[PDB]
Amino acid sequence: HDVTTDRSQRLTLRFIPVDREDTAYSYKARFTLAVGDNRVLDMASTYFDI
Amino acid sequence: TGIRSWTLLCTPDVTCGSEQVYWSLPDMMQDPVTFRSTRQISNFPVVGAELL
Repeated sequence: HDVTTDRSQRLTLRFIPVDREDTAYSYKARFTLAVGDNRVLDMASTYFDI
Repeated sequence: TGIRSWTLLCTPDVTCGSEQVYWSLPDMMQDPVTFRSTRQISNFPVVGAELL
């Protein structure tokens, strides 16, 4: 009953950077993370992608 | 329509002049009066205008 949701919010998503570096010695990222309101994010299950 | 309308004559300067640079030590000042934060080398939060 109370430890379960009935709302249209996801579980796994894909985040993308805008205006990021692409140089031979340094390759930088700009993941502008904005997690949804009244919604938590566990970071130990969060990793990147090559 | 010739020359004066779109272009002008000026006393020459060596460099571009005094173009506004956006130096900061942002970690310390959260945002002075009107600034949003994103910390890497793409868009550092400004703390005013300085002379290069």
